Amino acid sequence: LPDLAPEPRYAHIPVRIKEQVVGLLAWNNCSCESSGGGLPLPFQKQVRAIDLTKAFDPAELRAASATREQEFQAFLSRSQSPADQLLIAPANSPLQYPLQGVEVQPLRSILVPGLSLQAASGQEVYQVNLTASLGTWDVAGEVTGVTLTGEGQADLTLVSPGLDQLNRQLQLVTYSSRSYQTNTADTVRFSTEGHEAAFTIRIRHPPNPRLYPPGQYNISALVTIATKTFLRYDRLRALITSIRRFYPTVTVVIADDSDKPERVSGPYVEHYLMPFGKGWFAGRNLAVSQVTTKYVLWVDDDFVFTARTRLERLVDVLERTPLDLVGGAVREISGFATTYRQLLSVEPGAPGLGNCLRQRRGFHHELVGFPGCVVTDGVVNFFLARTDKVREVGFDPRLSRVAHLEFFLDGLGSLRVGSCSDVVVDHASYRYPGSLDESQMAKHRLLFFKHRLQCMTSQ
Amino acid sequence: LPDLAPEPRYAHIPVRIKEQVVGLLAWNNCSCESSGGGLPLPFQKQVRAIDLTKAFDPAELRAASATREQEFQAFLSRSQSPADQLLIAPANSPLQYPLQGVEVQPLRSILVPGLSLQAASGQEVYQVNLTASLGTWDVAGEVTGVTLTGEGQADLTLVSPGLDQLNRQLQLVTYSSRSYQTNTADTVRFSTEGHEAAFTIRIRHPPNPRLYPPGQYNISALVTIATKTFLRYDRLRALITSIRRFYPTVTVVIADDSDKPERVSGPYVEHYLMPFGKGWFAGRNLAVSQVTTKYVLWVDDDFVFTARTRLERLVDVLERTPLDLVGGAVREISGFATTYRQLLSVEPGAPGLGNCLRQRRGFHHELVGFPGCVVTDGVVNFFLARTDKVREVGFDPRLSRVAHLEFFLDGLGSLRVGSCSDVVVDHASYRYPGSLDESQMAKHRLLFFKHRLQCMTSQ
Ligand SMILES: *[C@@H]1O[C@H](CO)[C@@H](O[C@@H]2O[C@H](CO)[C@@H](O[C@@H]3O[C@H](CO)[C@@H](O)[C@H](O)[C@@H]3O)[C@H](O)[C@H]2NC(C)=O)[C@H](O)[C@H]1NC(C)=O
Ligand SMILES: *[C@@H]1O[C@H](CO)[C@@H](O[C@@H]2O[C@H](CO)[C@@H](O[C@@H]3O[C@H](CO)[C@@H](O)[C@H](O)[C@@H]3O)[C@H](O)[C@H]2NC(C)=O)[C@H](O)[C@H]1NC(C)=O
Ligand SMILES: O=c1ccn([C@@H]2O[C@H](COP(=O)(O)OP(=O)(O)O)[C@@H](O)[C@H]2O)c(=O)[nH]1
Ligand SMILES: O=c1ccn([C@@H]2O[C@H](COP(=O)(O)OP(=O)(O)O)[C@@H](O)[C@H]2O)c(=O)[nH]1
Ligand SMILES: [Mn+2]
Ligand SMILES: [Mn+2]
Repeated sequence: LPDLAPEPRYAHIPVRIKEQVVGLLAWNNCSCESSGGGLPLPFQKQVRAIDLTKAFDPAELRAASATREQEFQAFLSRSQSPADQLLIAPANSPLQYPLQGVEVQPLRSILVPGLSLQAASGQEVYQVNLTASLGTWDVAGEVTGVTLTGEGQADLTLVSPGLDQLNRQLQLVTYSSRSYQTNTADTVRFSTEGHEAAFTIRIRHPPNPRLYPPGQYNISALVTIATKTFLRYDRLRALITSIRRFYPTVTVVIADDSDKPERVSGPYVEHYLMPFGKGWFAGRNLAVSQVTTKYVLWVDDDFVFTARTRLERLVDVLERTPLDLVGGAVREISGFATTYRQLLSVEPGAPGLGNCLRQRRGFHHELVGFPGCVVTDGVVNFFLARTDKVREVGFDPRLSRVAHLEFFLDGLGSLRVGSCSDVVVDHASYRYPGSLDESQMAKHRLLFFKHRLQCMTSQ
Repeated sequence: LPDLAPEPRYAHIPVRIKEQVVGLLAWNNCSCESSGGGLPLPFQKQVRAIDLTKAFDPAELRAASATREQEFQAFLSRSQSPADQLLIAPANSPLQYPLQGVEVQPLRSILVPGLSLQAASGQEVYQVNLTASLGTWDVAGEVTGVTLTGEGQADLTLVSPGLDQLNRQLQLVTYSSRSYQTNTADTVRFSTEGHEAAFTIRIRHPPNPRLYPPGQYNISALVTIATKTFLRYDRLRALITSIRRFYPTVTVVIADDSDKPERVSGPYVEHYLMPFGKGWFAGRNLAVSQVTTKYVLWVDDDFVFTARTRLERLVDVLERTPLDLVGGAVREISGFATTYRQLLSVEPGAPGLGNCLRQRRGFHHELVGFPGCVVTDGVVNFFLARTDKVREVGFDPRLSRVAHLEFFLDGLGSLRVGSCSDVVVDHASYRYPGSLDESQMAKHRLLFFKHRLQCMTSQ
């Protein structure tokens, strides 16, 4: 909750609230409301609310809400870092120190930058006390006249009859991580008489750079095409034929959970057979797991490559921008094309209820330098993406049936999504064993749990 | 990199270098050297060096080093943040401000905590300037007598004849992210006459919590067993039989790239058929892509569950500790068991050469509260792990033949690994087509590129 109330220190100062601004803050009170029903108005779009709590019996719901709270608290505990703690720099300290930007790998050692004591010259003695909790301090060299206590310990003191001596000594302080952890931080204390500063040294490994060999744009080397089929071999073969018309050696990975699978083969085609009805997002997951190239192109099995499906153009966007995923446009026989550019946002709910997801059509802004391309949160099922980022988000195998934006919501904030309308694929002009209704309730329960959601509006 | 040379300000101050401490710093000069050959001596362990550069013609090497540098620079550019920049807090400033811990979601708004001006009373006027680059400032409420300039702009000024007024006004300052980005930061300027502070607001989404229903421990709900087989149906059936003796309803996912696949079926078994020789790590990747449970158990197809193979115990470690992956022990028919606890570290090499990997047997420290369990970097191919972390690291499908520790190296720093000797699986007492030596050269070139490695020592 944002606290607008005056501390007693300033209760005597009058303040007129800006409603306009207080409205921008997080009030942790979200809900999901439907558009008034009836005949729709021009310009206005109809908003439909889903109450995810209605996917459970209220008895079950209380159980779910409890176990979900427990799992969330667990999640917090594993994920949160001393570097995420709110630290306020004090005013009017002699203490100069690094506030951010200081990092060491577990069990290694660094010179600490920018440590200094800017006090008054003349004072008989000058002393600074450094405290760590996951490391130890030492000096790269000893300054004549500075006395050190606790070299190679968690607590170091430096004391000097000369201020220039002390400061030069500080320029040489080293920090060492003592115990192995993968990704954490030490909140160190730098102090002198009547003054205290807290700062954080991050203890972590450099990230896996996951560098791919370019091996201009070699599409066969850079891109693998991934799809999932179920009992639609005609569409699938028509797709592969259409791909081969423009890209003869690009790999096509096909996941398939058909009951009696047909043989799918040809040069540069890889067929994966799954247990019957394992599902949609699982085949998506399977297909992506097999990609060896920097990039993966998702297409549905009922799509058809044209001359408008210029993958070079998508490759270009990913090569030249920080995007992770860039969607094309899928065009009907009717000549209408969609980019299905979607915005997803999660809004904070009351404590223990969970959050509210808002989906609405749209985008954030135009992608500078690339006309017809925008940045949004979700796109249609025709996209090129960095294989690694896709795998990193995943196609949750639990979504066995009806699912699309759930990938983009799993990816929310982690995946940098764009959408280009000029790269176009065609959509070609008994299929679900069991209760769709069940699958839907199942999905709602899953989304409720997995994302801590109470409800959602679709728009 | 380390500069120990004095700025002219202190060149006149004598310093005696501590060799033992300067020795702890990164000198960016690593190499990989073999133990002297000849007959081994009883206490020494033999260290073998691989020069990864030798896996290429001088032509190929120059090409790959260039391309690798390019891809690395790209990687840096997409990954690095203003929040990683070194900031030094100045001494003797009246400016109090948040040094870390302040974060807003893209396009959202927060009260900035801890802003104030601790100047002395008695001045005729007090003014502060706030500057942002990816956001704008406003106030939640207006203090009588404080003049605001730039409300809703990147630059805000607060001017006041009263210091208490200014500070109350500061308590109400709000920051708003203006442009949509997924994970970045704004470095703000807080300023008053003759004084400047820099601090960073992180602009990012809260992470996907990825909560699992628990469903003591329901192993069928929590754990899926994953394996990969190739023409070893007898071992595989022996494995499934052995599992079913202790765990009748735990799902077993089997990836299989046999040329002539046999039927593998029975309750709770899922068989995945792959193109012949698609490979080792790919089947591993495939199997994990199909796991729907919080946890996955990796077992080789030649393993055999006994009464020692008590998964509850592994489940327990992951439920009660921040580990992501916990390896068991694999016992030979000879009665010897291995946990294959491995340490991997990357050491900085000279500019443009790449880094050195050191693998050595060992662990970091004992896992407090769990006798016989340790924290290490790599383990044997019997382990329970959080599915999501396994998928996040990946079994690179390019490792089609011989690979094991490459998963742990891909995960290095990202995966919290442990190993318990008391959970024990038996190893039972038609090889891949192609050239081993080719695969090995291939893998060397891959590791050279992928991980920016020049060389490695095995120990
Ligand atoms: C663009 O990338 C593709 C894919 O990486 C390159 O094609 C691949 O090139 C290698 C040779 O550099 C081929 O390997 C050869 O395979 C045959 C067996 O098929 C074997 O007899 C040879 O000894 C050799 O290993 C590989 O087959 C080939 N793959 C494809 C998709 O055809 C391609 O050269 C790159 N450049 C351009 C400009 O296309
Ligand atoms: C431990 O976790 C497993 C997870 O599979 C639990 O078993 C599963 O429980 C669900 C819900 O009760 C069963 O669903 C039902 O299946 C029948 C058909 O088999 C169907 O008619 C119902 O509409 C419903 O979908 C699911 O089959 C079952 N899976 C099995 C038996 O392996 C198991 O109950 C948990 N154990 C305990 C004691 O908590
Ligand atoms: O098993 C599937 C196949 C597709 N889709 C989604 O539905 C779209 C396809 O819609 P269409 O009306 O073309 O149905 P189709 O007959 O092509 O499956 C895809 O883009 C997916 O996002 C789904 O949820 N499950
Ligand atoms: O296709 C494969 C199968 C296994 N392994 C690795 O080799 C070990 C198995 O060694 P073993 O001597 O038991 O050989 P196996 O005949 O069991 O494959 C595993 O634990 C894996 O890490 C591999 O590199 N490639
Ligand atoms: Mn369709
Ligand atoms: Mn074996």
